[PDB]
Parts: sequence; structure tokens; C-alpha cells
Amino acid sequence: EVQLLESGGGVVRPGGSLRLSCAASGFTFDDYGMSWVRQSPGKGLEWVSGINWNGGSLSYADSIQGRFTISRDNAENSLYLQMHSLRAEDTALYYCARVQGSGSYNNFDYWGQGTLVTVSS
Amino acid sequence: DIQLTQSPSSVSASVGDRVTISCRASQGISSWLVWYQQKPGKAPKPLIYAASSLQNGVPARFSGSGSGTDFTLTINSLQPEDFATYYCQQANSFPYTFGQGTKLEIK
Amino acid sequence: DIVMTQSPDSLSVSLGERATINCKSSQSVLYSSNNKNYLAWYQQKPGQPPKLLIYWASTRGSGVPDRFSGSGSGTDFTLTISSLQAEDVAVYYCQQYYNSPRFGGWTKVEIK
Amino acid sequence: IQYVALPCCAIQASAASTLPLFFAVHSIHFADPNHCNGVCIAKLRSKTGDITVETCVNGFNLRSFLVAVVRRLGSWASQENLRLLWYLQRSLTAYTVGFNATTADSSIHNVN
Amino acid sequence: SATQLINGRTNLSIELEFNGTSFFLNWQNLLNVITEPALTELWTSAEVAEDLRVTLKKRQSLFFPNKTVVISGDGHRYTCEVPTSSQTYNITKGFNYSALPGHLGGFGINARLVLGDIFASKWSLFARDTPEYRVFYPMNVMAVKFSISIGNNESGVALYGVVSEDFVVVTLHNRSKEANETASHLLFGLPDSLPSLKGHATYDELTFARNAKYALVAILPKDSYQTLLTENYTRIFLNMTESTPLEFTRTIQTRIVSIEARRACAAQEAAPDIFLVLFQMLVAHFLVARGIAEHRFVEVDCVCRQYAELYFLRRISRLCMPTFTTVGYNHTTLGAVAATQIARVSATKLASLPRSSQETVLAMVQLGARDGAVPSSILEGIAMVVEHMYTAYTYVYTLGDTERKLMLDIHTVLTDSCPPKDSGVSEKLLRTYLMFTSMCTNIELGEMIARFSKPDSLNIYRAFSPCFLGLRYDLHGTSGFAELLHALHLDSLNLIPAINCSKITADKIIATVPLPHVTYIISSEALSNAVVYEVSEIFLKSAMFISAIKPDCSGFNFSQIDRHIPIVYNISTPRRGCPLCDSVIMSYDESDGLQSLMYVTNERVQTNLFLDKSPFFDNNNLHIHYLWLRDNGTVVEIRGMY
Amino acid sequence: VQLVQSGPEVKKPGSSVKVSCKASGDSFSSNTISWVRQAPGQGLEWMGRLITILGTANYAQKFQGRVTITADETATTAYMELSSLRSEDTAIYYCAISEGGYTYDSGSYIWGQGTLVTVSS
Repeated sequence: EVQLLESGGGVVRPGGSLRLSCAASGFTFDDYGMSWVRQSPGKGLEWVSGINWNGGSLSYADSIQGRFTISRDNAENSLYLQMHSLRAEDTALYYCARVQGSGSYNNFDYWGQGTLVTVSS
Repeated sequence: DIQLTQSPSSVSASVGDRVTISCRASQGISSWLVWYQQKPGKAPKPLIYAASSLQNGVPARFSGSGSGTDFTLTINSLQPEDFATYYCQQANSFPYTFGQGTKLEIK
Repeated sequence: DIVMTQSPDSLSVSLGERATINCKSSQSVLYSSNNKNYLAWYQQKPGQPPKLLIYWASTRGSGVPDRFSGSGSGTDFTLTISSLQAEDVAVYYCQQYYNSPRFGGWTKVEIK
Repeated sequence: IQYVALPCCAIQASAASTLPLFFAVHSIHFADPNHCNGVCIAKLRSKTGDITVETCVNGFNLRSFLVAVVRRLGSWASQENLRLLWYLQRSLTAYTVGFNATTADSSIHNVN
Repeated sequence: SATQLINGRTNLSIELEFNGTSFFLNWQNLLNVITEPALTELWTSAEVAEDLRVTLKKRQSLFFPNKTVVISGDGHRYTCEVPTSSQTYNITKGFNYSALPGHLGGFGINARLVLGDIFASKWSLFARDTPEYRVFYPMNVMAVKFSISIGNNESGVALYGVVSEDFVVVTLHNRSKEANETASHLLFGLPDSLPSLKGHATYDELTFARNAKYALVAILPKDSYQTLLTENYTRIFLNMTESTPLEFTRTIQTRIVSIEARRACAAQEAAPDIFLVLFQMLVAHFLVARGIAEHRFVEVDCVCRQYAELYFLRRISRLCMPTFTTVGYNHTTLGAVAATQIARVSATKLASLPRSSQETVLAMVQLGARDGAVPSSILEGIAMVVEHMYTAYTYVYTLGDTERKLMLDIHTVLTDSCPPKDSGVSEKLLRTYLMFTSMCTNIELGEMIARFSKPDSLNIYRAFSPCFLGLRYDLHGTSGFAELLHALHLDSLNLIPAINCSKITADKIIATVPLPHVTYIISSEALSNAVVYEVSEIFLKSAMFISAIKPDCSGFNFSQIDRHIPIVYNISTPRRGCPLCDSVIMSYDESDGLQSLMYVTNERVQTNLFLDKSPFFDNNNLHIHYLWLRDNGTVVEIRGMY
Repeated sequence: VQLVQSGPEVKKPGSSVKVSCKASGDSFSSNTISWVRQAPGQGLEWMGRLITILGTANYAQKFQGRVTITADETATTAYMELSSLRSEDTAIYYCAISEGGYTYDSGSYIWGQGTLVTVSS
């Protein structure tokens, strides 16, 4: 089947920048979009951002609208997320999905293994 | 009213050859002509509608053409099942009509 | 914009007993064009990422065991487990894709 | 030890032909807000022959032109271009919230 | 010397003196990504050495909002895609359209191809003359240009709108009689990609409302005469981003008919509301385009339905604005798809289908017949669809809610249709016009006269009637869309002169009854071709003249004049076979003129007129007089309420 | 291929016949019904057609007042009724479906086996 593996996890300083790089494989990347979903240990899940099949229409969350930039290139198998000036509570276990269809968001059918980032001192 | 004719009235085609049946009208019927193939007693088996478009299941060995007043049924290849009394029916006007029937048999 | 008030957040039923899990979106996820229910159900037991169970609040997901079955339409949904097993224990979520995705709360099954 | 001779300058209403077009500018030198008392400077360094004519010039319009070009190329953009645009936007916002009529006369720094 | 080699440097560097960091900009990047003439034009347009006081004044001239109000956003779903199956097709270069299966369009096509189909004409906005110079930087926008240029008598704000896949621009040029302009610009779209502003304005100050995706910008100078400034842009954004697509189209339609309610769909003093309505139309188009753009395989049925909705919006808007123009859109691939899809519907199949798959095919016809090229097979299909729904309607003589939408679809299909070649097809269409004018009864006319008088709750898409396709001519605050929809067929009724030789002015003509090989003209005046029939019962102030001319341009075969009313009880409820067929029956009253007309085509009809639920045989007055007509030019009066 | 019709009959001249045609497949409301008779040893002769959507029917001139083609309510059977069967009317009667236009049948044509109506004394 299809396995999604993330990379770039670690520990970051308050008010910084970091690259989240999911590397999809085993399927035609162009047709299906991807999305990001964080897993704060106290809570269970929350959606973050979404990119469509080509990368023109981009959907974003509310509380984080503006701080995040999702970039996905159809040619090379990769999905990237940048966060800017992230606060202290933006610590979770970030996941990359395999959104069904071609829209920016839909039911997610495979989920990645996941890597966690944290905002500590 | 509308009247059609078929020619030749008899063909001694043996097998695997080329046979032409002309169906000459006396007015304009656009391209609405149906070729049939009716063996004695049994029901007719329509072959081509719109004078050029094959009916379902009909083999490609049948190919019609023509429009306006001159139509034609150039059967490319022959089988004994094909052997029958054909009819060209105009499907353009009221009191529809058939041809007198091309009596095609074996030599 | 549309949130799920998932209740009850913690339920316990005996082995093999019918299990009812509810999900309530604020406004309708029903798309009047396709006449479909845009909502999905996920199972997460802690340790590995969640798994899809329901496609359109009725359609059953691929690879899912047959006991689970989606239902409901509009603002009411239910993931009814026909029989509850030892390996069934997990937490569940419900999401939408009519508007921007917005997962629900939490609901963990327990064994008496 | 070279930097720029005077970050604070004065504009005169005769620098029409002295504008060297976008393709003769070796560098553009801005100023941080409230470092020239709310006065926008650009101090373009355009070489003519062997003499680098340093030019006092409006800052808002040059910054907005830079914003225009980076946004127009934003389809094919670069990360350094991205933080350049971030600098330009933040500096322009700081200037406009610090902009008023009393600071709108750059001629008060003309060298005596 | 000139620009060709002036850039001997490797790159340009931007420097900050109070920070020990050097910024870089590789020169070739700007030259490749954006064109050289655009680069030089951009530098010249910047007004680089402009005096700071001028930029200060340009800053004070504008008007700024309070804050960039942020909302949960993401709107609703305008998108439709294939229903998770294998009906998707990738048109590579010229993939043969005869390989597209089905006759309902349930398959799917490329979304990008239709995207390029909608937006196919490049433009160079923000020219050197327009007041877009001071506000916006010059840019090349490929888009669907609109225009509502409304006058030239020193009035005439030019509302040249633009709809692109990324943004919507609209303008309110006050050309007036001088050089100065009041360029009230409205923008809507992705905040990331937008027309860059000059040094005297920023989006961070000008973004009135915000979403997760969409931002609304109001770049309008304050000093100018703009009473429109006293409105809540937040309310506009809520009404424009949170409602369902159907609700949005409904609100646009009701706003347009409200503009009809006053003289604002023709006047000038109501310019700002027209401006806002045009803006709402443009953002609706943008939303539809973005919804199609989100996916990559899109269903032809839903796309054609949305296109029909947008088409109807454009039609009604042109019905106010004769000057309304829309250029740059080329629905080519969709047109070919619809043509080859509907070339496989026979006239019987169209009538046999249920009234949920008679709308899809006719929407495909609408899309493929913007130029008047509707096939004659589909014309016969319309003929017998009207026949089927007439036979359904003749049972109870009431009209539902799917049939009226279907009738609207066929109305706009026939309106933009060129005359066909075959005379039989024209005769069949003329027969269906006769069937529609028989459909329009006194009660239906009352429904329209009472219904369109309240535009506040009106919705045309369901307020349709057969009178909007019938041959009746007596159409006689309030919306004036009756004649505005009547003219769409009256002036393009295939061969418009149904009368051929006795050309009489169409001012007092109430009815035209076009039977086969005979034409009846009912008018309060008279023709001069042959003899007429006049009612002797004219004690009141009315005139009722009927003439029967032949389509072959010949006089009467018999010169006997009636000048009287024959009273007889003959021809009661008929016998079997086919006694009365291919004929028409009048109904008139001494106090209202012409009440109704009836056409019969099959036994069910004449068995069905004599029902207690029929509009006829009612006790409104003691005296109602019926007429008997047949297709040979004779009048025999029928008396008796049996 | 082929449809289903009634059986063969031999009937006294002067009587009436009710040869019927069965729908083999989809419903008959989509198409139009044409009835064609063929005397033995002769070519076929069109008799009448019926657009069943409207119920309107039109026949040839010689069979006016004799052949009456009607459709059942359910649109699954076609009832051809030939009144006053007068001497020479023996024929292998056939029913043919045809989906097409208002006065011309273009699309489809399939024929039933045909009932053998005979006059014997």
C-alpha cells in the first residue's frame, strides 16, 4: 500500500521556524492532495492546513491562519510545511495525510507515521 | 406516395464476393433508409439504420451508403446466413414503403 | 466553522454488547448537489495513527471489520459497533469536509 | 568604513533626469524608521562613468515597487526573496503608522 | 548605452545601514520571470523620485477601515467532482468526442481544460491613462472582461469589471467632463496574489474583511462623492461567503429584480448599487471558477448546471443593461462535449425521460447553443417534451415546480437559436408555440400579474410561466420583466413573420393562432388580405376582429360572410375515433376580451377538457361564449354550458 | 434479437383479431411501435405507427378504418386490432420498435417473430 513518512522533527525555540517534510510514495502523487494534522498529547487530533492537487487553492486553519505556509510540488514527491513565529502551545505530533480526491480537504485514507515538534526552553 | 425500387432484382453471388443493391427513390428522404435481410417465413433482421450506421450485433461485413435519392448496400463479404430477400425501407415520410425485394440466391 | 459535540466522551459496555457513539455537527454537512453526507469516522488506539472507518456517514471504509456501521444524516451520526471485542478498544473521532475540516472531541470505549 | 555617507538626506524638486532607470542602480539604501525623524530615504547608488551619484529619493514608492516586483515573481519565488518581502512589508507598515505631515518634509536635513 | 547591456553587474544588492547584513537579488531572475518591458514600465510607474508631500496627499485622499476582521471562513462547497467511479476522461489533444458514452453527461472531464476555456483572453490592465495608474501597478491579467458602460452624456461611470482565477477587480470610473476621476476600486480574492499598490497604500490597512482564504479590499478615495461609504463591508462579506451557492444566486437574482423595481437598471443616480451588484456577480463567477479549479476531474452535469445558472444571471443582468458586455470566455471543449453528447438523444428519448434528466440534457443544449446552433433533432425533442408535459398538465390544469424550471430552460434554449433549415422543424416549433399560448390561461396570467408585482420575495427561476413562451400579446414598485422576457422569443421566433403577405402593424394584435396551412390573426383592428369575422355582440366598448390568411399567401376560398352568431347545441361530448383533432378552441368574454385558447393533439386532450377541475365551465358570469375553430378557415359559434 | 407475440390463429372472415406484441427488455414508452404485415410470397407492407409518448398513431391509406394500434397503460404491450378481416389478409404479422423523431424513425429497429394469421374454411 502507501506509507507516509515525515522528517525534520526536533525541538525549536519560541518564535522561530522549522521545516516539516512528508515524503509520500507508492502512489500517483498528483491526483490526491495532502493535509497536516497535529496531535497534542493532552488532546487527540486537530487539522492544520491543506493543499489541492496542483497547489493553487490553499486551505488554512483559523487560529494559525497566516503563520503557516504549506508548499507541495507535484513533480518531486514531497510536501512541506513552514511555521513562522509559532507560540508556546503549538506543540504536538504532526501527521501528513493522503486526502481522498483532488480537493484541499476530504476524508483522509492513509495517515503518516508521524514526527513530533515542541516549543520549549 | 413515396415509392422506391431495388436493382438488380437477382444476384448469383456465390460466396466471399462483393454485392451491390441500389435503392432508388423518387423524392428526397434525407438518409433515413433501413436495410433488411429476411429469409423466407422468419422475421426480417434489420441491418443498417440511417443508411450508414450499423445496427447492434450486425457484422461489419455490411456497409451502406448514399443519401437524398440514391442509396446502396455494398456487402463486403458473404455468408449463407446473409443470403436472403433484402428490403430497403424509407424512414422519412408517412405511408412508409419497402422495396420489391432483391431476390439474391446462390448461383 | 462547524464543530462536533461528541458525546458520551467515556462509555463502557460488556463484551459483544452493542456500542453507540454519537457525533453532532453544528450545521448540516449535507451537500444539496450530490445529496451526500460529508463526514467520516476514525479509530485511534494510542500508539499508531488513526484509521478510517466511514466514507460518507453510510459507506463502509476499505479494510474495516464488518461490525462497525455508519448511520445518521445531517447533524446526527452514529458509529454502531455490532459486537465489541477485546482488540476493539480505542478512541474515536468524527470529521467533516463540507467546510474546512474540524475533528470532534474524544470517546474511549472501556471494558467492565 | 564606507557604508553610506549620510542616511539622512534631503529631496530637491529637480531630480528628474537624475533617475537612472531600474537597470543602472548598483544598490538601494533604506533607513530604519525614526532614525531620520520619520523621513523616507532611498539613496540610490547609480554609477555614471566612474562617479557613483548617490541620490536622495522617496522611500514609500521604491519600497512599493520592490513589493510589486517580488509579488509578481512570487509564482517563481525564493526564500531569501520571501524574507526580503517580509522586511519590506514590516518596514513599510512601521513607516506608515509613523507617517505624518510634520515628517513629510525631507528638506530639513540638507547639508548646510 | 541602452537597456540591452546596461546590466553588466552580476546582481543588485539591497542594503540596510543599521544592520550588518547584506541582501541580494540575482538580476537575471527579474528579467526572466517578469518581462523586460514590464520591468521598465514598473520602474517608470513607481514615481521613484516623487516628492514626499505628493505621496502624503495621496495617502490622505484614501479612506481606511478599522481592522482586518477575521472570520472562521473557508465558506461553503462550490465544488463538484466525479462520484468515485471510472467515468473520467483525459482529452489529450483532439480525443474523439464520439467516444464519450451516455446521453446524460454523468462522466467527467479535465478541470484545467475548462479553466483555460473560461479564461482564454489576455489583458493589460492598469494602463497609462486610466486612474488605475495611481492606485495599482500595471499588470497582465488573463480574465473574462465585463462591462456595464452606462452613458456618455457627461454621466456614464465605466464599470469595467474583471474576473480572474485569483482575483476580481471592479471600478467606478467617473469620466464626467474633466481629467479628474473618482476611481472606486473593489477587489476580492486570495490576499497573497493581488494587484500591488503604490507607495501611498497597503493591503494591511485596506483589507476590510478577511477569511481563511478570501479577502475583500475597498480601495476607494474618500474626498470624492461616495455616499456608498456608509455601508458595512463585513455584512457584504458575510452575505457573500457563508451562504450556499443556491442562496448566493438567489440573492443576486433578487437584488437584480429589485434594481428593476425602480428605474435603476437604466438610470445613473443609483450607480453605487449597480456597482455593488456587479461586484457580487463577479465574485460569484470567481467562486464558481475556484470551485472548479480545486479539483482536477469535474462532472459535466454539475458544471453545465452551474454554467446555466451563471448564464441566466448574465441574461437577466443584460435585460437591465443593454450595454452589458462579457468578453474573453471561450467554452470550446465543453461546447464540443455537449454537442457530441446531445447528438445521441433522439426526440423520443428526450420526452420519455423523467423531469430530472430532461434538465441536464437541455442545459447541455444551452451550453452548446450560445450561437444559435441547436440541432433540429433536439428541436423535435422539445416539441414532444412540451407535448408530454401538456398531456400531463391537461388532467388537473395546474402547474408544478420541475416543469416550470424545465420550461425556463427551453425558453432560453429557443431564445438564442437561429432559424433552422427544414420547414417541417419550423412548423413543429410553431405548433409548440401554439401549445404554449394555449397553456397560458386567464388564471396563469393572473398569477403572473399578481406575482411579479412583489419583487421582494420573487424568484424568477420558479416564478416562470408558459406565458413567457406563448403567442399571446396582451401582457397588460413593480417589476417590468414581463415584456423583457417576452421579447426574447417575440423577436427571434425562428421565422419571425409568421404572417407573410398582409403585413400589418403589431400594436393591437392580441392573438396569433398558427394552425397547419392556415393562420388566424385576432386583433381589435383588421387586416386587408381577405374577409374577417366580427361579433355582433358589441354593445360594450370593445373590438374583436379575426382573420384567416393562408401561409401560401392566398385569399379565402369562399367569400361568405357571417356577421351573425349561429346558436346550436350540436357536437356534445364526442364519440370515439378522432372526431376533433389538430384544431383549436377559443374562449372570450364581453368584459375582458380574450380569456384562453386550447389546442388538442390526442384523444386524452378532448376527453380531458370536460372536467370540473378545468379552468373552463365556471360560473363567473351568466354569459360566456365559446368559439369553434378548425384548420380550413371557418368560424362556427358554440353556445351551451354542458 | 426478436420479441414475443401472440400465437398463430385461423379465423373466420368478417371477424376481428387482437395480435399483440410483448416488450423484450426496457419499457415501451421510450420507443414508437410500427406494425408491418407480409402476405406469403410477397414483400412487406407498412401498415401503421404509433408514438406511444403522446399516444398518437398514424397508419397507411388502405388500412384506414381497419388497423388500430394502441398501447397498454403500463407501456409493455402493443395491441394491434384489425377489424373486419376480409378474405385476403393472411400474413406473418410483425411488430417493430423504433426510437426516433416526430415523423421519421431513425435510431432503432428490432422485430418480433410475427404471428401467422391465416384464413382457412
